[PDB]
Amino acid sequence: AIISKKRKLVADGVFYAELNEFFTRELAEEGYSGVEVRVTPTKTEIIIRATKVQDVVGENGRRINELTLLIEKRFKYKRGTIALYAERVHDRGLSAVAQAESMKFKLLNGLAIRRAAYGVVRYVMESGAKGCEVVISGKLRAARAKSMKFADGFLIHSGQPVNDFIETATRHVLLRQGVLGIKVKIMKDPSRNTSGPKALPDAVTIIEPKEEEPVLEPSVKDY
Amino acid sequence: FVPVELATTIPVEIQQAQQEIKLFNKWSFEDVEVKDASLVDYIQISKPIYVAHTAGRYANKRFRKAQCPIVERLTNSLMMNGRNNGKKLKAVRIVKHTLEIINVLTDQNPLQVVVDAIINSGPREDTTRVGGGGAARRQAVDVSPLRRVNQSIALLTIGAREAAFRNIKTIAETLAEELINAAKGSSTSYAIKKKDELERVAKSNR
Amino acid sequence: SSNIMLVLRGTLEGHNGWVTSLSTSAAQPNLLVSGSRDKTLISWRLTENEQQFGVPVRSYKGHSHIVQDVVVSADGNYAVSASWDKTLRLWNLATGNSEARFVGHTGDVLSVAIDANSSKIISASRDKTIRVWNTVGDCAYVLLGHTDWVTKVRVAPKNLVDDGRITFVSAGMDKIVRSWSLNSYRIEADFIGHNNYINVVQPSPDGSLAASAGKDGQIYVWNLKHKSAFMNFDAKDEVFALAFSPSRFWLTAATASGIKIYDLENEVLIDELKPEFAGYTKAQDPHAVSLAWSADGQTLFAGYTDNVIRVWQVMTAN
Amino acid sequence: QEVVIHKIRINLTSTKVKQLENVSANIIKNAETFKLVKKGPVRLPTKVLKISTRKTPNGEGSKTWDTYEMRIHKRYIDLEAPAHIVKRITQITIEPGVDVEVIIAA
Amino acid sequence: TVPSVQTFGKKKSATAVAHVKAGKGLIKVNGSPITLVQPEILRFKVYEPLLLVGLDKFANIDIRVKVTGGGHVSQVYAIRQAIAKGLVAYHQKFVDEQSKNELKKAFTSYDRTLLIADSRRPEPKKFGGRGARSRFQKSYR
Amino acid sequence: PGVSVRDVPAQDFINNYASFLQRQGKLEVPGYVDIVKTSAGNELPPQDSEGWFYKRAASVARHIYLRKQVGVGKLNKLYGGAKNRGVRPHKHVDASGSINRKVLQSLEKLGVVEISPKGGRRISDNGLRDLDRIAAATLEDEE
Amino acid sequence: GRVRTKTVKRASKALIEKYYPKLTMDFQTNKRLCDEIATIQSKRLRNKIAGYTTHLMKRIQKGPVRG
RNA sequence: UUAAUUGCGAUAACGAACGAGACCUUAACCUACUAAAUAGGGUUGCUGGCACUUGCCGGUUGACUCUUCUUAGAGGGACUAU
Ligand SMILES: [Mg+2]
Ligand SMILES: [Mg+2]
Ligand SMILES: [Mg+2]
Repeated sequence: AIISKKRKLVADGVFYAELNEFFTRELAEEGYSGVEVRVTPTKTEIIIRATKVQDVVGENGRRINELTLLIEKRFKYKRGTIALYAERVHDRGLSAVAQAESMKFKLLNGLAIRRAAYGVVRYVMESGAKGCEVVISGKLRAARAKSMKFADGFLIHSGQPVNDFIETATRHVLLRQGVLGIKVKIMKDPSRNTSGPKALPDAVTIIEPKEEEPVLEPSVKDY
Repeated sequence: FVPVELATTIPVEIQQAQQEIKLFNKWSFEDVEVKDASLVDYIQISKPIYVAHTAGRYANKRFRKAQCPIVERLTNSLMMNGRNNGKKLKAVRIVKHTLEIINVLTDQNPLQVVVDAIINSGPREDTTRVGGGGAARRQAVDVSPLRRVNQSIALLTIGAREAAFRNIKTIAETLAEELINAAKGSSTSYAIKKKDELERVAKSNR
Repeated sequence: SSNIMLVLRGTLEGHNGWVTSLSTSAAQPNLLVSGSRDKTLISWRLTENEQQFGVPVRSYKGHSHIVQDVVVSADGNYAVSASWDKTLRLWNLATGNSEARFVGHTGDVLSVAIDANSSKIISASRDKTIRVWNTVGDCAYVLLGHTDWVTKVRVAPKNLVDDGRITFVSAGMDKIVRSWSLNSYRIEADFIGHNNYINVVQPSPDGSLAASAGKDGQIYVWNLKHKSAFMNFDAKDEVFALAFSPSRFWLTAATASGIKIYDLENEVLIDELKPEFAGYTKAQDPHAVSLAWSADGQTLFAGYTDNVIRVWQVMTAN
Repeated sequence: QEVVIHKIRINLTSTKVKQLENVSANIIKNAETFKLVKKGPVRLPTKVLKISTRKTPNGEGSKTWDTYEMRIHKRYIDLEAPAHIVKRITQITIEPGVDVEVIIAA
Repeated sequence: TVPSVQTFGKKKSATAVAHVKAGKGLIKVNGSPITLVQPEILRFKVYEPLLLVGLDKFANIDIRVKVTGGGHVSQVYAIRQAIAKGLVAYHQKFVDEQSKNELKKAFTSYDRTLLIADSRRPEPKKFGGRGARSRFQKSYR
Repeated sequence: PGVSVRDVPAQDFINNYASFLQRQGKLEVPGYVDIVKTSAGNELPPQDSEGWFYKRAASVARHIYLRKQVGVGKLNKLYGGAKNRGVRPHKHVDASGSINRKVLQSLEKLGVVEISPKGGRRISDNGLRDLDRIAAATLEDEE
Repeated sequence: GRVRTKTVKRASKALIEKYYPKLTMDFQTNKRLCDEIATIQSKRLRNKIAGYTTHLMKRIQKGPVRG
């Protein structure tokens, strides 16, 4: 109550960001991807998308409930004005963040890095994306550090179609000799868009004309 | 011929200066002959202007500068030195004053005098720094009419500015004097002197 | 042919675009309402003083795109225009005012047609549909005619005594000319004949004759009251406008080259109209977009791409 | 019973334009359905929130700047109705991202 | 019921809204008559829509201008533009077309800005410089 | 056809008003005259000394006539200019508010200026009449 | 400054090849045709294409052209 | 040739991709829409000052209506067009 409208909006955004950060921190093992916030009448609706839904759920109100409580404690809401909903991230390959997380996990486990990257690329391809680009920056054998670059397919780089179709992810992986950085790009198919433009702006495709046998001298159809 | 008034009554002077002649600040743009073959089409006059302040899109193309009333150009030139820079109203005022001064002395159209000055301070042959390697030796070269006009405009203004540097003689008076000197080729004017020097240099280099 | 050797009189100038349509009122003879690409509408009144056969009266600035077809009412008070901004505007001629804005067409409106009563308006647009309007701004019959563009709709005049149905023909980029009736409220006949693309289908003062022409370089005349096939002329070049006259069995056709004039049933391809221009290279040349005959059968009014409305007059050889 | 016509002002605020427009359309439709005294969706001048940051974290380099801007769309609608009806109208037609706000009463 | 139209004039930021009405022949700027304005040296600019086409057209047309935005010179220009527009507009509406055309011709021959509003608008400033194009002083010692 | 202040060359009108005030003697001079700055960012008091506070008053009155509601702060803002802050760029500095206030008070006393609703000051009918008269006089002089 | 790209010129050429009958001369009509037939994403691009087509048409009515 | 490996061309290369361009934000036009007492007007109430004939400048969210300026939605518009 009684706060400037622009300011309020800003605060909302900030809150959202904070929430996202929190989710990233907590639900890393479950494979968190995205948050949605709906400030409807009475209740605020937080929709979570994670790779492991069951885990998130817990003992049907063990982990989710705890999370809710934490949220309440933090932003100061009533016990019953926050609801949480775990969801399937539809096509895990089309999510860059998820891919990044997976890569990180693999690294932690101790997989061959190049191989892992290749696998990721393959997965992306399967998911049906136009292009994948994976940059792995850091010290990968020997002290003098180098960024390795594993790519396939299309990719754009410049223009406003970048924020439209290219989805990006950056996650830093901690190992006992130094930090790695995993940067993953996915070029989503323009035709399979749902909301927004259905092609790249430069792409012009013309329709084909129909066959003609026209003349054969006047005549009239009558009713 | 025929003064008719309205609801908001206009002063008589304004009424007088209307339909027959489109006067400048307060006298005719007519008469005023370009008394030189060349510098025609490159000195404007012709189109009768009221004030030496139009909006203007004169640096847009290439020769849009040539289709600008000469008075306006003069004003623009005057406008120079960073302390003075901007403030075109002041320049206009100065120009007006100069015109008045000209009218007062030797009569004529002041515009005509100005035109004459412009004509007779534009150098006919210039020298470009062409070395053929890097030596400071110079080469004799012909001058474009537009260039001649432009330089002339610059020179007088510069002279006026110089005169104004520590003087009671308000710039306008100085400018008028310069114009007078130019129109009746004097060698007491600065611009004319400069032109002469340039000519001499050209002659030497040829 | 015989006598009438047409002479250029005036070059009516005051536009900044292609004069795409001109029309004289069904009752009044002195008016000529000129519609153009420069969104304007200039009303011309016949003066008959020196070169100026007509001088401008009223410009109707109220459109955002090309004013394509203009049709005057039965008397000479209302003028209806069809614009490339998806709307039509009904204008009051003596005033300088608009009246009705016609919302409905989901595409640029090409041609307008008012009835002999000035009661029921009908319009064709680059939209695939033809629409029925009234003198308020209200939709009646929405004709789902052609599968491609509709180009020209003009209502035919009738004298032989009443039916309850008024008739018109719909030109298209569909290759098929189609006749309608309105109060069966629907089709009369399909006049399949054109091989390329139709620009103009124009009815005559006769009513039972309606000429069809376009990009084909040919003029296929159709018989209406018998609902049957008829004459086919060659014109070499694309026909931009067709015009019948109250003078003879004349047919005046505006080609891409110039203006070609024929006799209808005694098929002689007679007089051509071409004026002079300044400069110019090869196969360009300003061609006449739209031409109108006066109700007298005396004056040809020809609107050009060069913005000028050129006036041709009847002058007998002897 | 309940029907006493008040003075109702409804505020709409968002960052997404299209969504806001949709919401407005919905509201208008509702109004039409209920056919009441109506003042149109009055549009207030869009508020651009500006930020300027040196692109660098450290400070070294050619001094390059950012212009991170957030545009706010604020639009209001005026209705003369009973309050219950207004509530009913506004309880539905809610899209995530758009803030629906009610002043209610004179 | 009186024949009247609402034409504006724009320069840089300045806007001048002139209401052209049927009547006696008033030309007023911000409530004050045309005879004032008072940058004074630019007074003749505001007179240029009057005297170029003549006071003959002004005998029946009343002009009430409200001027806001810009500076002084710009405002004056805007006012002038508005004045130029207004008569023409009136002619188009309530007089005749030929006359309007003539007026336009008169205007068009002397100065362009009277009908076509000026294209030019301030270029935005960008970083690393004082103005839009002018950078800071770079130094290599 | 009718005269008002809005139809007069401004400076001349102001001068006339000042003259009228002088003739009257009536206003109330507070006695800050020949001591004060006018604007707190100035290098000098007035270059007329004896008077010109009358002139200021007249100007204020004119301003009031022109507008609806005028205050003290606003007046200060109007009348202040750019103070030379030394080897530092100039800034807009508001005029001496007390002087303005005094002027307003004087006007009120006279019966020219009147305290308004919402806040600030407007014009009295007598004041308006006086202004009109002044304008007429100016016009006559011009003629 | 103004030189047309591959994505304009090639497209225009293709259009011409497909639709020389019904793609004629003047600009506005051509533009409309382009809008109807081609699946052009931007407006400006479409406009450019139309312009190019018009130019090509103009060139044609003075002799044949390569490609 | 172009601001551009931008094109026209020449041609053991042919057809492509990234970058450039396209794009997007913004700045320009809109008497054409859709709108407003959180923008501005018009008439008109009451009302203040004028000349004193009707006329001129005013103060008032008193009415009624309008959208040119205003804001901002949807469009259009330039493609180097003729
Ligand atoms: Mg690219
Ligand atoms: Mg780019
Ligand atoms: Mg100083």
